[PDB]
Amino acid sequence: MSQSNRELVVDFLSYKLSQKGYSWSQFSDSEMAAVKQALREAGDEFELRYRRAFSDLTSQLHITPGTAYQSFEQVVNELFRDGVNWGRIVAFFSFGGALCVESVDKEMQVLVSRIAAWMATYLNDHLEPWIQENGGWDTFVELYG
Amino acid sequence: HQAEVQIARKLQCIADQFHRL
Repeated sequence: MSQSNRELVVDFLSYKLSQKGYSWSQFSDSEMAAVKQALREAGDEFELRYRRAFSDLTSQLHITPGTAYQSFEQVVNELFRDGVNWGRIVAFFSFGGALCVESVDKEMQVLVSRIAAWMATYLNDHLEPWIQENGGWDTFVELYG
Repeated sequence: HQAEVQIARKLQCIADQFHRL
């Protein structure tokens, strides 16, 4: 179905994981992809602004293997209930990234593959209808350099 | 009983004001 959002999710999570020294390979087995670069900078900036107003997102929620999934869906649903904009989509990515980074630090590597899967499915089922009806992913690159 | 919504709102607070690139 060419849901290449998977590639976007993995690319973003790999970047966040690489920052902490890990590799995406450890947890899981037309070249206009400047969105990859655009999303990384955006994610970095979001986390920077978030960690200034509050504590960094990596220490916001207390996670356990059995708590993770219900906690992820609960957050995302409340984030997108009153509307969808490009800022909240960046919030969506940097949140999932913070979860992966935390889950590894708290030694719950099992979640990393799933967080990606959780993000990818929601990005296909509930967000892409908004994406191309707002100009696709390039529009994001244009508006946010 | 969720502190998850508080996180979602904190996310929205920065996300909403994120149009000023």
